[PDB]
Amino acid sequence: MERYENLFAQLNDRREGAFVPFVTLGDPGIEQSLKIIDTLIDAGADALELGVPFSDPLADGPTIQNANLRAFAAGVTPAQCFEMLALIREKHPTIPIGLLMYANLVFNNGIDAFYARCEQVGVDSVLVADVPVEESAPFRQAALRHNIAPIFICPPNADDDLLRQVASYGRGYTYLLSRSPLHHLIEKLKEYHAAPALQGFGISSPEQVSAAVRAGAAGAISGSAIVKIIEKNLASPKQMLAELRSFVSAMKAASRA
Amino acid sequence: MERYENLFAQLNDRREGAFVPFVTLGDPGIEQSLKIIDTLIDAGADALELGVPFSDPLADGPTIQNANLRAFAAGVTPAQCFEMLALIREKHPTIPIGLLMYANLVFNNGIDAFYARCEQVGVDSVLVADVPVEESAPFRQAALRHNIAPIFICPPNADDDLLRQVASYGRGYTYLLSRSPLHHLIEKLKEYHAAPALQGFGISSPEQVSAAVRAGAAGAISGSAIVKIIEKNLASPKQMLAELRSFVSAMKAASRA
Amino acid sequence: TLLNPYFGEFGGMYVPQILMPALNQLEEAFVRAQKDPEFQAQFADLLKNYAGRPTALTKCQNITAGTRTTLYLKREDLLHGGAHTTNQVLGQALLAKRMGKSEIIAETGAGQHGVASALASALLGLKCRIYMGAKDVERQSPNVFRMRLMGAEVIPVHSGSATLKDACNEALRDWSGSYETAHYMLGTAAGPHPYPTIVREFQRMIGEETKAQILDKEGRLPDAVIACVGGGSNAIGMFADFINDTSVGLIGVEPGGHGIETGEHGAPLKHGRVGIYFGMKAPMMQTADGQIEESYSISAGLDFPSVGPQHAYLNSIGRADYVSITDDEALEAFKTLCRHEGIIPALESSHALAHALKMMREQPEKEQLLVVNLSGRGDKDIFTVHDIL
Amino acid sequence: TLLNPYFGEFGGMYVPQILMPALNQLEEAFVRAQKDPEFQAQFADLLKNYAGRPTALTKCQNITAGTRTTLYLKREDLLHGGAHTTNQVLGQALLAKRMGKSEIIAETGAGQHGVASALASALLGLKCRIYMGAKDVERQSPNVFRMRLMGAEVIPVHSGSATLKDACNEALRDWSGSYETAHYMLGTAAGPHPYPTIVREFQRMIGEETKAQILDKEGRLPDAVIACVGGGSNAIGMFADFINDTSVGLIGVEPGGHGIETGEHGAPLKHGRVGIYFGMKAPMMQTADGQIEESYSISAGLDFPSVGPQHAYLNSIGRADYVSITDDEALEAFKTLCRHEGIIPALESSHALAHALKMMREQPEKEQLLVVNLSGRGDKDIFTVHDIL
Ligand code: NA
Ligand code: NA
Repeated sequence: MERYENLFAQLNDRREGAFVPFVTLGDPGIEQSLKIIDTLIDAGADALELGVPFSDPLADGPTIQNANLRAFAAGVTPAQCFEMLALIREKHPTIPIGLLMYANLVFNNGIDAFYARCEQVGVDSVLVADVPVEESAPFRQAALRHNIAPIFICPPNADDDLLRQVASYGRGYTYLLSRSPLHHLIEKLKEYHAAPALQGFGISSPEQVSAAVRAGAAGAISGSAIVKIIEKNLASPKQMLAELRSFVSAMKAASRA
Repeated sequence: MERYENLFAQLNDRREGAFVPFVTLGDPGIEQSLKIIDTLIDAGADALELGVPFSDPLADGPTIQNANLRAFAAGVTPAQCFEMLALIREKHPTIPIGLLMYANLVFNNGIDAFYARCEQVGVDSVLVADVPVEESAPFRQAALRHNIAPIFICPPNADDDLLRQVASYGRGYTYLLSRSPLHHLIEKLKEYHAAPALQGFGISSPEQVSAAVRAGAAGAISGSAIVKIIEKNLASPKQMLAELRSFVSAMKAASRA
Repeated sequence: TLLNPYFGEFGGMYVPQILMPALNQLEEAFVRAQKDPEFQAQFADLLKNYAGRPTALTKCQNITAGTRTTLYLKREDLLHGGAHTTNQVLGQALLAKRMGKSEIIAETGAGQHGVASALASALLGLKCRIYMGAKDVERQSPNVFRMRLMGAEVIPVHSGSATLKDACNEALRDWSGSYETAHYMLGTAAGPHPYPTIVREFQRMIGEETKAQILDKEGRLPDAVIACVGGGSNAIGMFADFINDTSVGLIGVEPGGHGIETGEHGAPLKHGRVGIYFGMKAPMMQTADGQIEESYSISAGLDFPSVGPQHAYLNSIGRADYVSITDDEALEAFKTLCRHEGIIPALESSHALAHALKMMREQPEKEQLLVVNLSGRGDKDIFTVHDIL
Repeated sequence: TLLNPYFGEFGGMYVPQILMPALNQLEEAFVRAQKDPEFQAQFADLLKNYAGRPTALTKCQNITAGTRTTLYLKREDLLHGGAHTTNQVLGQALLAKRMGKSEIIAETGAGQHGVASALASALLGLKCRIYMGAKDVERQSPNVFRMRLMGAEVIPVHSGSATLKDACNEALRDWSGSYETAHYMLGTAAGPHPYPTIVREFQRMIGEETKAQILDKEGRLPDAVIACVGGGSNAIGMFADFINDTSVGLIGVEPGGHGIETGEHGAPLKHGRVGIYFGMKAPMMQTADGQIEESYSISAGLDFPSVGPQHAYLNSIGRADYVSITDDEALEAFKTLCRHEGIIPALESSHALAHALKMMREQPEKEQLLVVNLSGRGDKDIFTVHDIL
């Protein structure tokens, strides 16, 4: 959880927002994947959000659906994911690493055991896409016991009772969504002492990063904009890094302001 | 009706049975048909039984079913049948000519009108395959009014009431069947004053003709044995007449005895 | 005979002499059965616990909107087997047993009657052989298979037109020689007496139920009851109980095919001539010189080239009216019922539905209570309508 | 929640936070409906006047000969639509209206549920979209057409395995964004609370009717009631009313496919591991590393790779027993019913029938009163069995 606390402290002292890219581990391959993450970091990502390929991403869209496909087609497995995670951590000791998971991959080998390996590999937070706050108890307790921040999504259709629960159970950051007054949401979260909010809605242009930071968000998560480039340049790997590099610098520069 | 009376009188005086062939008019063609009938007569037929092609011979078997087909395929029609009948009569003034019909062809243009044309063309009797004795009234009355003998079939499953009716309503001859004590049948018919019985069952060998005459029958009708030859020799018309010629002489010789 | 074989001048027993004993035996057995409470009881048990009677009477919700017409559908499509054919096949199979017969002969056109004969045979344990014109077999595969699965022997008829006409002939030839052990389970309310009477009496629960059902739901009898007419059994099962209710209209619908004017139809009752065939005197499809012809229709089951004599009779005295519906009109009634009420009707029954739609659409402000007999379900037709569409 | 989302440890609401409001709204509406006599009354009217309830309870005549077993079939195959799926789809479509929704989302595997959604929508006037794995669409043409004829929009899913699994995901994604106007008509007694409870309560007339029917005919409750289990709704509609009758056995039959040992089956309740997916915690088909897998079976409709939580629960406490039946055994029960009783059963329901046949054949001198739930008709299967034969 620490890595987040620290990050948010530094950004504040340099009055700037956090830029967080989302990428699928082992997309389009293991090595191409590690190469992609070093570039994101290098280019300016303040944190990472990584997905572990799951067979039925009942909460994801096609871009993300196709990413799991390519990873799978690559032979990526959860186990191979934990190996890659240990390598990333070994090269980048300070960047916060968050995982986006499906309940079943967490539950497979025991809930507690899953957070334990997270802890051992050096992951900072976990968001379980299909566990609402109402059913999170076993998930959040195991996370806290392993010093892992349990991340929760705050939906567009969120009420007060929920705002209250998310503020109280979450740590690291609050995942702010928009389903296809936020200033009030952000407001209400702050009021209840919720973890810093990261706007995840649909950040794809520097324009939106700047607006998020202005709205009151501590930064923004770029949910598939990155998966997009890999897709477009699947064809030319060198062209792939180059576009990513650029995109990230672009987005990061706009958080400053 | 006269032609029958006369025939049966002559056969008796020369203690011999009647040989009656069945053929389909216009099978396999008009001219080949007329050629076939002149041969049957020439070869020794004592009478004729001719069928008029009908679309649904619900009382006939495949040999006979195929005969109608060939006639139809020849373009034979009922009307063309009445023309052929007038020619036969014109060449053979004394041979009794009987028609085997289906109720609908009789009923088409009026019952009375049908027997009238029969009378005009010189036909001696008519057997309506699908009119049981119970429904024959209009048919038999029109026949009598036009001097046409109404022929009835006496089935294997025939009872006394029926024997009685057939003896009383029929003229020319009684059509005796066998369905796949006849001496008693023949007996019972004679007793009730029924028209001479002609065994129609399954005459195909001289052997059976002789037995019919011995049983008490006035002769026998060869129901499809003749349709058989045409069929076998469809191929060689000259070979067709030759086999027919022979067959008839064969059957006729066996009636004598 | 114990009963009258004629309806006015239509009907009779026009069969070869050899079959009279079979017809007389059948009539006696029927009269005796009819009086036997133990027979009645067993027929009813099978209808209810096996076939699924009584069938529902569905009020249409959406098709008569904007009209003063109330339409009810009698759901024979919900009967085991998928059509009204099942009712009579059960009483016939029971009557066959009562006579000690152990074999069943049936003729089938579209295959519905064939299927129903096979199921009844399978259940009551009779051996079953089915004649089907080879042309019919050939494009009725689904029902063929269905017949064989139930253990029936299917015999394709190649003679004549290899169509229903030809199948009915073959079945009569067969019964000729085997009537001591076999019972001929004829498919419609036609052929020789006593069949038009037997098939009607074993199909009359349709109308008896409709009457009770409508009085319960509307407190009054319908203005008209409509049913398709191929040979006449669904129509006569529906009409029977209403015959004495002179205020109720009886409408039968024959297939107009491509349109009367084209000559390609199957409406002998209104557009054919009386003739003698299949053991009865009634209207039929025939050439000017009296050769029997086939009935044309998009619907496979309205293929009988003649019609039952009680129908030819009800028309003559003006008690019932007969109309025709073309292929195109039946296809449209098929699609409308599907999309608005969620019921796939048999293309046969679509002819009757097309006619009630015409009644309400032509006089939208006329208040009328109509009942359509939905004789079967249309699952068997989705391929056809498909390939039409 | 007003009700408990768990059956023992199985169940729950494992969905993205965005869908919780939809689930809560649905549960409230259901509880309110359930108490509303006007709702009860309208549901009953449709079941009886439209769908055809009550369905018959047929005593088998010939299959138990030489045995001391009495077998009864609950005829859901006689329901409008041809399967039990019709019961619940009507109460759901009514509940959708009660909430003011005007759109319907449904997922379908074999196409039976799809067809039933389309008919209910057509009738009550809702717009209907159906997700079907593209593999399923591809060899479920007959039911596809049937869906489109009734005016439903069919959307093939190409993602993942393009199978039922993938169709259920797509339907949840869709409902996510459109739940204010659309109602998700889930197909079985699985997924997130309150679906396992709603589908069971709208399927309980099966068992309620069976009970009344058997007491009337045998004067006693059956020894066992048997039903196939794909996701669990026919089985739970049959079992519900008997749960408190502890003398009555409850048997569910999962598809054994090519045989458990081969790994190609669809019996997660007995041969899979508990996991979290499709919004619930229950047994499922998954790899050792937790990826969801497909269920294999000759029968198209027993394809749900998991099972309902009340089933996983009834097993754990020993109240109900679950068995498996292989492809070969279901095919043989299909053929036997056809030839001996004249009923073409759905291949799904053939799994339950195969099991009752095994009970009577293994212990021929044991006296037992069994009831098999015949969930559907097998017309949709004749091609398959055909091409197998
Ligand atoms: Na007709
Ligand atoms: Na399952």
